Amino acid sequence: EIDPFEMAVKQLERAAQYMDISEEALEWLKKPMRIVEVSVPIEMDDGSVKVFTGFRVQHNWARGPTKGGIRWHPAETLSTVKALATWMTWKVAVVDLPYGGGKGGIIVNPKELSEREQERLARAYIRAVYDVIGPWTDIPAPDVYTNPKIMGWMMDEYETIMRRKGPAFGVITGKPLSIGGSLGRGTATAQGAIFTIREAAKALGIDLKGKKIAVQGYGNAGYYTAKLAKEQLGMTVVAVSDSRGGIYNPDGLDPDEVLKWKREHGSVKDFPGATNITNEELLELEVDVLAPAAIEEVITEKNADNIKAKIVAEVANGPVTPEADDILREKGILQIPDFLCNAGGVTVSYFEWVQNINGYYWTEEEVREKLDKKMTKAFWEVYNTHKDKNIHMRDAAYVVAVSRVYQAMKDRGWVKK
Amino acid sequence: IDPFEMAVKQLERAAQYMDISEEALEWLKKPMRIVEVSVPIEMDDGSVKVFTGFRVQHNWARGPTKGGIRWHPAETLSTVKALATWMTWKVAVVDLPYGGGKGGIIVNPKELSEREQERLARAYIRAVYDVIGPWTDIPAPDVYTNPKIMGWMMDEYETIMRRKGPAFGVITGKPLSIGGSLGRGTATAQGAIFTIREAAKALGIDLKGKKIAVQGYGNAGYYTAKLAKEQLGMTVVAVSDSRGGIYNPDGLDPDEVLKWKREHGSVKDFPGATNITNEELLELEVDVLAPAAIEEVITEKNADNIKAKIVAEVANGPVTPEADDILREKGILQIPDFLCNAGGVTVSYFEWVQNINGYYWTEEEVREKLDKKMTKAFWEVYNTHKDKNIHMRDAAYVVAVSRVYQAMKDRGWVKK
Amino acid sequence: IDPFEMAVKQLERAAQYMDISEEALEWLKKPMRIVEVSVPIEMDDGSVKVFTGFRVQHNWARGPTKGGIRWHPAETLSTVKALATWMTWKVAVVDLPYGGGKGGIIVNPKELSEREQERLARAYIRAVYDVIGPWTDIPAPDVYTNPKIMGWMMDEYETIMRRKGPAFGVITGKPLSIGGSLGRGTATAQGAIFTIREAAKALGIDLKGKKIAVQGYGNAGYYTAKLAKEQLGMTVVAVSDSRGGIYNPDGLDPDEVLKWKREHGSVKDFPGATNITNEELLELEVDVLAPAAIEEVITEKNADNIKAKIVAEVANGPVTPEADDILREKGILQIPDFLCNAGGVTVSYFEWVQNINGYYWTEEEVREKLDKKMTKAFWEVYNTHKDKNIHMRDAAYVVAVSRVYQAMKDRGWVKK
Amino acid sequence: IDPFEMAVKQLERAAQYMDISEEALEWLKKPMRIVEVSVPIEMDDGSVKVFTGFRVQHNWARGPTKGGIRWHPAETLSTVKALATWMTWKVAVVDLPYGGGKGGIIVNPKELSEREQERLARAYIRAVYDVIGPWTDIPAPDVYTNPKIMGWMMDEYETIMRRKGPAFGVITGKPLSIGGSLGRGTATAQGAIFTIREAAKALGIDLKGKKIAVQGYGNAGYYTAKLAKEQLGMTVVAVSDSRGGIYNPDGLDPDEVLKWKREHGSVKDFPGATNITNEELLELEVDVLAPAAIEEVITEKNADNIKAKIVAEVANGPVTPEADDILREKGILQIPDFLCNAGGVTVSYFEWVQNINGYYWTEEEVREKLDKKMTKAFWEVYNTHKDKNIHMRDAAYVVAVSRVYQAMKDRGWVKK
Repeated sequence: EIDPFEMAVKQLERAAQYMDISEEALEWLKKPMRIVEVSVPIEMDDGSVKVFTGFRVQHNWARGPTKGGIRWHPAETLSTVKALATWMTWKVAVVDLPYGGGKGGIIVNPKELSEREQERLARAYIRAVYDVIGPWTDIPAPDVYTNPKIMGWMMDEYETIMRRKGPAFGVITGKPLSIGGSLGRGTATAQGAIFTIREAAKALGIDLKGKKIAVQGYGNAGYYTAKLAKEQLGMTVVAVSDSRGGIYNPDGLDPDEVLKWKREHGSVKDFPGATNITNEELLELEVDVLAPAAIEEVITEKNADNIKAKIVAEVANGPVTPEADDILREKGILQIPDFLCNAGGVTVSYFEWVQNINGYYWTEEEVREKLDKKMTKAFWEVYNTHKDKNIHMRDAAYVVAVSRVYQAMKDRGWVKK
Repeated sequence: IDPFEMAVKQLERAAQYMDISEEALEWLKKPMRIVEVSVPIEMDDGSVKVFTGFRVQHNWARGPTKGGIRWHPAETLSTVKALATWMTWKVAVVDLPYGGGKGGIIVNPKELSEREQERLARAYIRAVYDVIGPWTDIPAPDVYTNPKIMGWMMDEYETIMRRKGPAFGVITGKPLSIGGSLGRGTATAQGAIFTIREAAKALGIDLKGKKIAVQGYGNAGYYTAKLAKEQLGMTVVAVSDSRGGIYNPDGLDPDEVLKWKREHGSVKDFPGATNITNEELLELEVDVLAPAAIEEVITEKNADNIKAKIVAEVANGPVTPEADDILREKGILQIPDFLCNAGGVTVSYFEWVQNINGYYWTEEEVREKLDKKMTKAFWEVYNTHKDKNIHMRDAAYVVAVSRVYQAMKDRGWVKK
Repeated sequence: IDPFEMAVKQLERAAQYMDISEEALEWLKKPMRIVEVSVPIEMDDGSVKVFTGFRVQHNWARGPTKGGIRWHPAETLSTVKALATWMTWKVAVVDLPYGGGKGGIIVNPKELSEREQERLARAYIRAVYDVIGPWTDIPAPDVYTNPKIMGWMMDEYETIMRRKGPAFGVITGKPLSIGGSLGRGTATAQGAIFTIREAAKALGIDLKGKKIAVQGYGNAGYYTAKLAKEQLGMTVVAVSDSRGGIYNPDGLDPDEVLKWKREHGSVKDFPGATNITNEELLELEVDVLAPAAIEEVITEKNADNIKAKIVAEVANGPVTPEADDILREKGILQIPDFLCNAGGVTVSYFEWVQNINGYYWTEEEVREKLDKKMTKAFWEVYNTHKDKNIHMRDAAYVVAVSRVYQAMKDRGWVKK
Repeated sequence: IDPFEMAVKQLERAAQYMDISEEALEWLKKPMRIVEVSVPIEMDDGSVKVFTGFRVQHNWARGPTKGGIRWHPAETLSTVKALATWMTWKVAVVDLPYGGGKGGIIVNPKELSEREQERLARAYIRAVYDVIGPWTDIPAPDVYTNPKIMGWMMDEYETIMRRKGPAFGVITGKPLSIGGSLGRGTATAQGAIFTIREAAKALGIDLKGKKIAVQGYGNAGYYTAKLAKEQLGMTVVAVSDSRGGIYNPDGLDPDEVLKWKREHGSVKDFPGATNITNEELLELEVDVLAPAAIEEVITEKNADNIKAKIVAEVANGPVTPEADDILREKGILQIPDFLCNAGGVTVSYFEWVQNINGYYWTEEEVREKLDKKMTKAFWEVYNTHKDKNIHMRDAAYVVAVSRVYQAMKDRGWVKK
């Protein structure tokens, strides 16, 4: 229907308040430029042919090829896919990638599918959307219930149809390392987040080394943000959590042994010295850095006045709500907005694509140097925009992103003004 | 949505009269590719506006998808989808090596300048270029689009395609100077005259000196009367415009009637003719009745008063389903609309063949081919109706859906 | 490699009957392109198996190469090459704008499920895509491949090609739904009947009422018998198959004995006949003998016993070269195999023409055209044998090799 | 055939030192694509002559296939196939995003004029055009082909390609004026030197002032001696031609020796040197012995008489498998040929990278990148041999085949 999309358009309209943008250009940006819906037929293991529904949305490619993941999910809608493609346009523009925004999806429950039917689905998706994707057109990537395994299957099929005529590795990212993958992909989101957390404390004078962090969540993001916040920033991880509960212990938790416990015990609860707490105890925890590395709107109106960290680093997307926002800005709390804070992920995927189309692969250290600079410069631009335009960090991020996209459209002559 | 859900329902009905696997049904219910795109133009009043454009390609099992583009303020994706699905049956009933497609732009085009119209034509092609082509998807005129717009569209395609292929063949309905076909104007009527002749044959009637009534005196109606008289030797005893009808049991001459309508604004008072009503024309005792006008004009209410031996549905939809049941039980032979008026989609196929071949046919050549095509389509629908004991309408669908399904099975798309 | 070597040797004999430079001759002895590919499939049991496929394009001076794909466990690159070389002569004797190609996979298709067979067919097209296509190299069915597999292959090609061109025309022998041709299943037999009729004409023989015997009773034998009876007015006095022959001086009904064959496994012990042996069948006093089973059935041992006025070689290689001399001494007109049974490849050409022209022919259209290709091909070869005063078989090769060699010179491939 | 059978068996041996599924083993036993083409040229005679060319692409899982073209009168498809197969483990051991390819023409180039050689280089490209290209299959020089021939080939490609893409990147070993790379000429030696330096590091040997002998004195032997001295600061106590060796416990100067060899044809009687035999050179008590001439120079017969701490296999195939066991049991560290001489293919890579990126590197940049790749490659094969406790040759296959096999699984080519 829409409303994920309604929502995306709304936050674009809101940001048009903090910058001069023509109506022409605003209207153009509210429409995804190409939306494709295709039948994705596979033959089940039992011999029956099922047709699934797939989408690929290319929101805007003024700045270059569109970029974005493919989600396999039974509750997938075109409204979601469009909303997310719109957000991708801003996300890649906030870290100055020469990309537009794109996204895809199949309405499927993948855990009903065997490996073999999953490869069929991955290959049938590519055979269906082939004419609108490509290394210089639209470059997919993993997402919800897709992973490098499926990326490899999709790449191979693309290379088969293309007849090995071009950099087919660069048709898609998140690939296995054996076939065009990139080092640094797993750490990407956390690592970028950590750079922004660093440049934030820098801007704030906060010395950071030894100071406290709490990380709400323990997926890949949460675990690694905790790890690097520690072993890279000198912080004391005094709290983390998982879906079923969190733990505190202000002497210093160890993210690995906490992870062993988590996998050992299903949860970080009960941990060695871990004064078990609630998530909101974690959110209302007095730290230097709080990283809600889990779930949307967890700091809303009904808790925001009790958020204690000097810096809120949104590794998770959408943790802080607009009302939550205003409180925190006026509290004096510096949020690193999600799509700037976790852009390290889309940045390392740009790097993957660059290694592919150039036929030359970087090192673990080269990728991080490069990620460091992107994240650093991106944060600075948003930070100085929010200072100079005296607006909230989030709106600054949108003004940075939408200005790039707007400018590109103008320079092509897409909009005259 | 409603129009699309309607098209889906009509397939599920047709599936009641034939054996089709569930997996093939589920496939035919889903359009295989839908494309929605921004279509930006610069308006004359200086603004840049981005209209929403669609191209739907329902199924290409039999060949490239074929179908018109609508410029219309009420365009929904659901209408474009329904029309693509229906177009798959239309091209299959008359055995064209095509699947079904359709497009439209959501715009009120009524007051767009020629300049804005060309820009919109061109911007549409530039948006959908990657999914169309002489061997992929071949558009055509529809609501608010015409040959003029087809020419601008072709030209833009050729310019992007770099003249590397048969670009004329990317779209039909083109002006004659640039790859258009002869026989396009009279195609609907001429095709109908062939099925009327074949229906008569099926019924054992010789139409020479038999009586025909035609409801409607636009292009379709006028040429149906004119050709029935001319080719089939029939006596045009009634025709009618939107206002009313005229009658003369010794025959109206369709040209004179057209002349009269030109001068007087209506067929009314035509010298020697009895003024009758539309609904009276419908009930005349004639060998052929050709509703060439509005839809649902033969219904549950008047269907039992029809006296025609053959009812040629030249207009789309002129007979409702209750009326179907009645006319059948009365032994009245209906030529269902998408069979009867298929000469249109047939002659648009002919155009493509001419383009793709770089060689153009005469009037006589187009007519002879249209004859063959229409004649075999009638017999196929007729024999299916007899052999299966089903209404002519349901037989037309079983013939269409059977073709597409056979093609799907023969490609390995569905195993079953 | 004896199969290819045998092919080369035959080209070398034909050079003895015409003026052809060493240049050209050395060119024609080599296949211009030979592709050998890994064709992997995931078996039903999840295991992946790599099969070996070949595609061979012998010579494309005259146009794209044409030829079928054998799925057979003793396929060798040498046979494929031999067959490709021979295809070039076959497409040329009957004057197609083609050259010759052939392909094959080393697989026993009888051990693969339909799902595994579709995977194989698709893996083959995925493997050879870059060297085949509608104006490059056009495959077709052969040993253990059929229209079902052609449809699968055409489909995988269309998919990789992104429907940019006439993907129907990449391969012939397709199901009718997706571009196949009428006239296909009886093409070989029908082609032979035309050359039989022209041979009779050359001999001054009126075939109505005259006797024909046919060795072999598969599709070609069956339809050779049936069409000679019905079209030529002949009396079918004997037919046979692997298990034996049957004789009736008064005539056999081809459908009755086909029903008996289907019922009992062989034409043998048909109640409406006496049994005779295959050799006895070969020696009957008939106007036409049509060997339509296996190769080398007429040899040095029995060639003197043949009494047939015309030997129509429906099968490939039924007569040995010793037999050629003998029968030609005896005054027996042979219709050499690759001439006699060329109606198949002629009709496959017709199918490709319909595909690339997006326009399909009627049964009777495919027939008249076949009729003329075959007739014309026959008088060409017959008048060569007459003028150059040589064996029909050598006149056939001269005609073929001359065409291919003229095209090579006209391109400047060879300078003489 | 045999060369190929040898390669298959070397792979079958590899498999026993790692985990590799039978379906993956069988896949890897087979060249995925094999092209055999006619390659015609007009002689300066004016006569047209058709040569036989091959191009084999064994496996492209890791990326485009890389490998050279051989002009040689005893060229066999089995040979091109064996070398293509070997090419795949080479580009893998050194972690290039490539797979293995190889090509060949059966010709005596020595009998070909320069004009005719160009014609042949151009015809080869005209014939294999569809299966090669910057992202498909990138050739290189080999036996009797050189940068001069690459430039002709690249040019013909660029002409057929219509300059649509980075045509420089279709073929490596190019002249510097049209996309060639610096570092090319000394790439194999320079790479041998890095591996030698690292082998030393591994053994705790400082090579400064240690003795090296080098068998063979083409480019590879020459530059190995020259750099071992200049870079590694070794004493070159002996080098050797085909004629024989020369020795001097005090040192030979590689440049002097080459001058001398240039002025005389041979190294024999180099001032101050004692003439020794090649077998005497091999048995020299040195720190590094580099067989940079012919294959199977170290065998069962003489392997026990080898006194080098390091056998750097600069040539391909110098030590036999029996010899491998003897040397290893003796504590001698071999640097297996396809790891040790991989600097050539490593710089052909850097060339292709510069070509597709339209940006060229310096001598210094080429050399440091190579240093890094050859070093990193060495330690991997080294630590494999140590950790699996296997011969360095088998470790190099384990490293290489594991890479090619991991890419196949991640594409889903082989399921296990």
